[PDB]
Amino acid sequence: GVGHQPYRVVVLSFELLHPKKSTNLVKNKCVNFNFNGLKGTGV
Amino acid sequence: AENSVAYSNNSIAIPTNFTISVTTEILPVSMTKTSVDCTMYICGDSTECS
Ligand SMILES: *[C@@H]1O[C@H](CO)[C@@H](O[C@@H]2O[C@H](CO)[C@@H](O[C@@H]3O[C@H](CO[C@H]4O[C@H](CO)[C@@H](O)[C@H](O)[C@@H]4O)[C@@H](O)[C@H](O[C@H]4O[C@H](CO)[C@@H](O)[C@H](O)[C@@H]4O)[C@@H]3O)[C@H](O)[C@H]2NC(C)=O)[C@H](O)[C@H]1NC(C)=O
Repeated sequence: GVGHQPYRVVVLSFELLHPKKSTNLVKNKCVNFNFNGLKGTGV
Repeated sequence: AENSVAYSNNSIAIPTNFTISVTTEILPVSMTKTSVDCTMYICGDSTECS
């Protein structure tokens, strides 16, 4: 049955001690930009 | 240089020739005119700082 069938189980432990996906590059429009931790505002 | 005018109460010194001297004098009149903006200098492209 379902309760007696073998199941492949992955247990993933996390160590909470330490990323974002890059967006499209927009030119000639004044944007607030993050570049590898460098934050600014400009064209 | 040390000088001593030969002064006595019956002697005078009178020039017999002259010269024409054209000298230079330099005077400032005006300086650079500048203008400032508050938000562009202090914060700059920041709405919450403005
Ligand atoms: C009152 O002062 C004025 C000027 O300060 C005298 O008037 C004349 O002065 C000029 C210039 O000194 C005499 O002209 C000739 O000067 C030559 C030197 O030239 C150098 O210096 C001048 C500046 O002083 C520069 O511009 C020039 O490029 C040079 O670097 C001399 O070499 C000349 O001598 C020759 O000529 C005389 C005849 O005049 C000969 O006897 C010499 O052998 C030589 O060949 C000459 O001296 C000019 O002569 C002056 N005029 C007169 C009438 O003498 C006045 O003399 C002075 N006194 C009075 C009473 O006014």
